[PDB]
Amino acid sequence: KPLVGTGMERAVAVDSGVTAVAKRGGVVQYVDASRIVIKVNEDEMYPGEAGIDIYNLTKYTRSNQNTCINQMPCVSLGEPVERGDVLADGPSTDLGELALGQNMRVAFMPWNGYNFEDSILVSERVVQEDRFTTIHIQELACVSRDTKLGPEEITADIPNVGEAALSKLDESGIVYIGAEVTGGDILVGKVTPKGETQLTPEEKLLRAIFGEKASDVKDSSLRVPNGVSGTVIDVQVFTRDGVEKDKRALEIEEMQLKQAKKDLSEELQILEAGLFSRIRAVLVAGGVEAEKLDKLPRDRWLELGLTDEEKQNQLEQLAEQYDELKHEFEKKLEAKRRKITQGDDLAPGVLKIVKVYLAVKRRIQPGDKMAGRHGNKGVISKINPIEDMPYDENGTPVDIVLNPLGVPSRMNIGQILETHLGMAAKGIGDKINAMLKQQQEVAKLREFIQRAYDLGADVRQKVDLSTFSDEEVMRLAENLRKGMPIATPVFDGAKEAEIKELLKLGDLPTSGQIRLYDGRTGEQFERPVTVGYMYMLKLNHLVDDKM
Amino acid sequence: EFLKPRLVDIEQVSSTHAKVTLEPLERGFGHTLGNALRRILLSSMPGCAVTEVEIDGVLHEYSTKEGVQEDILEILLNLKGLAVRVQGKDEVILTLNKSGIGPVTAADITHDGDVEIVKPQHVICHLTDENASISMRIKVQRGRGYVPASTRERPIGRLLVDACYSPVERIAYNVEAARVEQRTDLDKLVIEMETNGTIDPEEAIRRAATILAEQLEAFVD
Amino acid sequence: ATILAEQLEAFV
Amino acid sequence: VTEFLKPRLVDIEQVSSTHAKVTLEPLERGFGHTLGNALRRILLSSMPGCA
Amino acid sequence: SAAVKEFFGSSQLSQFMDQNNPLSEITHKRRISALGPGGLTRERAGFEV
Amino acid sequence: RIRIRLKAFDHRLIDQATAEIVETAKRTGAQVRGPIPLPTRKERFTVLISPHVNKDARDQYEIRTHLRLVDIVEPTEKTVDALMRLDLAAGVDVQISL
Amino acid sequence: VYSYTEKKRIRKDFGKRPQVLDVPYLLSIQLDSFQKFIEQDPEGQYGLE
Amino acid sequence: SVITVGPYLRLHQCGLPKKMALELFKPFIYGKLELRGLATTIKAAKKMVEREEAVVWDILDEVIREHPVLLNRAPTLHRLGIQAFEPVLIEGKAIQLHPLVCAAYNADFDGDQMAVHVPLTLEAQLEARALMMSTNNILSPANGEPIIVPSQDVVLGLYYMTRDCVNAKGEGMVLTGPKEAERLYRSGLASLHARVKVRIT
Amino acid sequence: GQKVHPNGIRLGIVKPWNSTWFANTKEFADNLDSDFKVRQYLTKELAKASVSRIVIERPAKSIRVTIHTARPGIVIGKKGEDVEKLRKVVADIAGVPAQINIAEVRKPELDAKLVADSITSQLERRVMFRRAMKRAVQNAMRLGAKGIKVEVSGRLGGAEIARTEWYREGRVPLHTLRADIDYNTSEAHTTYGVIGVKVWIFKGEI
Repeated sequence: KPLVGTGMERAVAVDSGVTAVAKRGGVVQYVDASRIVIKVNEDEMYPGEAGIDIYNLTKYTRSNQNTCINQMPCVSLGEPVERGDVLADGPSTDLGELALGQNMRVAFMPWNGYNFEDSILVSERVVQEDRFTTIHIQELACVSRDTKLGPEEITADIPNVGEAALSKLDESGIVYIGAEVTGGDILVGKVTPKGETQLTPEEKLLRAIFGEKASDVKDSSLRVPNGVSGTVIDVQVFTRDGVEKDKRALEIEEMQLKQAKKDLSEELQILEAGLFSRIRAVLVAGGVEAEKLDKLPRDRWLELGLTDEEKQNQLEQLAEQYDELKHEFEKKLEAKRRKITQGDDLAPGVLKIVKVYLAVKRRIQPGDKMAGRHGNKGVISKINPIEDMPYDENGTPVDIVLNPLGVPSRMNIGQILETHLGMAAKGIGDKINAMLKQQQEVAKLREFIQRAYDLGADVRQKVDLSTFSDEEVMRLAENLRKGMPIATPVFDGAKEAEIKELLKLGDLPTSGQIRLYDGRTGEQFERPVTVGYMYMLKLNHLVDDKM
Repeated sequence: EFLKPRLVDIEQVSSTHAKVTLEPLERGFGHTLGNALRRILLSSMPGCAVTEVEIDGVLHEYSTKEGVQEDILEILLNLKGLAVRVQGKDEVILTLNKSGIGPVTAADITHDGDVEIVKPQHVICHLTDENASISMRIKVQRGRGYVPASTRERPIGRLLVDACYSPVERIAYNVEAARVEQRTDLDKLVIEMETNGTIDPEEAIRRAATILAEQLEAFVD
Repeated sequence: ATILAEQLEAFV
Repeated sequence: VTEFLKPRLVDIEQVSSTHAKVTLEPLERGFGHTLGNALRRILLSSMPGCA
Repeated sequence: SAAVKEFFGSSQLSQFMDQNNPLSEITHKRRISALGPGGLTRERAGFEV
Repeated sequence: RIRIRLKAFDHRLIDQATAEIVETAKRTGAQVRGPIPLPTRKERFTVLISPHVNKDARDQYEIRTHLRLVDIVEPTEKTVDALMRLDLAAGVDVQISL
Repeated sequence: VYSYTEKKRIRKDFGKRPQVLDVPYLLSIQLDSFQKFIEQDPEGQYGLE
Repeated sequence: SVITVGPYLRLHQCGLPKKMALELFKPFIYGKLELRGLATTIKAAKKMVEREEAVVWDILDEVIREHPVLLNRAPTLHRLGIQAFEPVLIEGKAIQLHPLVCAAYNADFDGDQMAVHVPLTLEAQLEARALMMSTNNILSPANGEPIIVPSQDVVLGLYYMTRDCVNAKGEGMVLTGPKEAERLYRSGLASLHARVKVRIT
Repeated sequence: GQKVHPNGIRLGIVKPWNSTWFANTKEFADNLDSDFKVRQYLTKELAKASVSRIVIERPAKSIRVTIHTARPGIVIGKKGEDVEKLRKVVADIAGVPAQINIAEVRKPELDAKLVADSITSQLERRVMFRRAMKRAVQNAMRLGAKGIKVEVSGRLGGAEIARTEWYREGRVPLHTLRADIDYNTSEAHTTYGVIGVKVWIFKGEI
């Protein structure tokens, strides 16, 4: 999250299309890493088409810039949600906010030259926590073209390749899903480059091998190059119609038939469960049967004792909806078997296209580019150990040591106010963590959170915790214990005296500067230095893409 | 005739962290032994972290399992943060089986007796259906420092997490004046460590002093 | 080195 | 797990007189500073003598 | 179909979206480009515009 | 009074098995009388090898047998607890007579 | 009053000027223009019409 | 590749990654491997460096020694934008470039990239050492002004070091040399700027 | 009547046994019964999978089979799905969960079994058997294995009378049990007989 934001994060997150905004509010029924089921409240609900919504999230798939556009569910089970609200966070989002990079403990001091021009010096505590470890996905395609002497072969029947290459391949050439490969293995086997080779005297004896007339055409299996690791997460096989499907392509066809069969059957089951819950909700009154309702099978909940009212009309409308779902499920499963079973129109003269998705995990190293949000760029220059970092008289090492000299020339003085206000935010977060780790009752937490939320001039927020009812305050403090987020709008922001008064609420020093010891010598730096939290971003100008 | 440091008081003020005391010390040796033992304790102490995980129905670590509201990658991070003690065993294989709606805490691991979990309230993941169950094998071993996955798996079902074999978190010494001895100009070294429960504090200060006195063996008699 | 080793013989 | 790279003085290039230059290798990725700092602080004061 | 497919396929304004951030999506869709057909290039423009 | 008998063939694989169960027991109970062995056991069998003739080709083979007994001294509710479903020696027959 | 995901983690807010018009839907240029283009409306008003 | 600082180097040498060093020096490594007798045919040597066994890194530290390389910033405007260094091998993927030399290249470290070129023949190694070495370019050819002027951190370190304040630790004490001046600064008995009569030679 | 196996005289002292688990005389039978006939069904399907040794170690109320091939991927079919098809056809046979260890070799062409069925995979169609052997023999010679004596049998060359010959290259231990040499044998039954094969490939010493 950003500790020091502008409150504009929710507009950019919700008003884009990476999060899964709820359409009709209600009660969550089933959360999963794949899907989310909302049961729609009755004061938002259509009379017909009984209705409980299913959000199919978009799991690990390729973006355009080879990032990893993921969606994670952020709601619990049994949880109420309102209309116009986030259910699943997207890439670089958190609880509906917008979290681009991560917020880290920064100090402005010259440290032994390793941050000379604009460079950045980062502790190993950052790379141990796996906190810039971005996930990239590369798509590798392989087409089966149509040339002379005949078409190509994708099968693993190949000579030369030792029983070391082919251990990572399926009996039918394609690498199976999950095989963690290196740079330069074989993903798809394709015997194709077939040239010419002589066989005179010495090699004429080599023509009298296994009776084979001559080994002229160069036996050779299309092997791939190096530079990248990865883990094969997804394999697609497209077949131009008429061509024989091999055993793997029939495996993928059975797999997707099974997935789509299960998915449409669960659509029918889940919407039928919502429809039967509607029938139970209608039959609470007007000819209710408390014991007789569950003696008979559940598909006949219509011929029970009830006159011509709105309720028998509603059961007839739900029978119309149910028979519509039955015949619709029949025709849609037939159409989906048609879509899976059919071929695809493709390039002129291609047999089949195999696409393989490698999923590299690139961590951080000397040479990547990090930057804050004010123009303070920099190539990270040395990934120090934990011990060498300047620590303070509490014990905590600083994570990143910037360079102070970039401030008076490159006039971005806003990063130092952002640093001081981030330290104020983390001071409030540390005091919440101290008041909660000691297992204190909710009264003292209510006191301190109320004092941290008033704190200012005539402002807009004006919250009070007296209408949160002793269980939300514990969960709000569970979310505030890693720091307290602070909005600062653009030209109407937090002045200096408000930052000072918030640094006085925590027990931090007023000037923002802590005296810091050294890690190497163990003796104090003179003239106490500026520490705080800056929200720094990793940019995708990495160093193992330029080298 | 230098006064020699002897451990005097081990104030176990909470379950994670303690405050050992080196006393007494001639002037100058406070900062020397403080910085030295801090740097040894943060550098290289024997921890007991985790290396391999094999969830049952999971091929690669980027997949998703039917019936758990976190990805397999998030389960690997939550198992990477597992605080576990082993007793007289290079490596060990822990087994986890759990079925039913609710959390899968760290106390649901079938403990092999010698293996001792030090924080049993640690959440791993959340099962979220009536018949949807995880069943994994966890591999926990000794080590020293930070051994990532890129340096060091044979079937396709193993999952390699990074290995942070490091028990301590925050070592802070605070030198201060001594008055117990009538002689003045003596110092007390008070070291507040921050363990995750896998290492006794006197054992930590003893291993740090053994490592440093092993390093000075190159040019001592 | 002799001074620093004699200042650690009460630990090891 | 308690086995480190035990070091040694590979050479004593004593430059001229009343001046030496003693190089010690190999230490861990962090023990050069702790032995240099320990020996530097002890030689500076602790070391006794007459004047 | 050739005209509308050539415009949406390769024009000077029908450009490839940088998908790597929610911010980059929502600020590439809100862009007032002066270039393209009925405008200028990097060589034609001076200092006024 | 509590007996841990171990039954296998070779002494070259049971030798790590008597090391794993006295030391893991020491970690917990630390109550054991030490491994007391048993005489090595031999099953020799001469068999005819020619397919239809010649009662002279008798080649001696033997399925060798070894037994080692651990005998922890005290019924410990920690030795048995930690070493219940645990035995390093593979392809072995353990007999934890409690 | 606050929405239920705004009682999870309510962001502290400085700021003095009381707002009167909230931020509009940020993708209204693209969606409103293309809704103006393809929409069944004659009198020669819609894009194709 | 992308450049980074590495302030431990001298102006005559620069850091160069091991992966780039094994790719740029493939024929020298092939020639060295064929001289020792470890392999026979050229193929064997290409398989050895394709596998990157344990013995080719000593071969690489043999060919890198005393062989300069031409570092080059991409907008080269004057002749000080191509300078020849000696490589020092880097665990990493970024060229470590000595900081003073940066003021010649107009190279900050905000995402810059530089190209390395290898002088193949023997006359070119001698031209890189005798004309284009970074120790040889210490004056700008446009004038008489030095181009290895200390740029930004180091002048702050000097300006804080050689200055004074009207009272500090050790005001007006007398010192028998600069060696015990540094000894009084390190032990904690004086301050870095405290006016003092010394005896200098 | 000659030629004892250096295999059977050297099992355990230098090279581990092909089965290691305890049984009583009374349960010697049922443990034995599973081992042969499923390895029969193993050699039926994984004949083309280039396998070297099948050690079956089945502890009391347990069974594990260490399959030692060099091309496992083709066997698994796809993400180890055919591996369970090896497991479903063995679980309801022996009545015990039989777990499968396909522990591979990095080097296929330095194995006694693979060179044996190499000529046998190419014997069906009439090959000049010398060059067929010579290729594999030379390959296995230059690849580090310091000794080879290789055999073929049957009626070689479409012959009628008895014929056998061997190709010596390197060290062959049969009176030194300390050194390391393996041996295997398969057969070739066709429309002309059974054309058989033995091998003695030497690896090394202590």
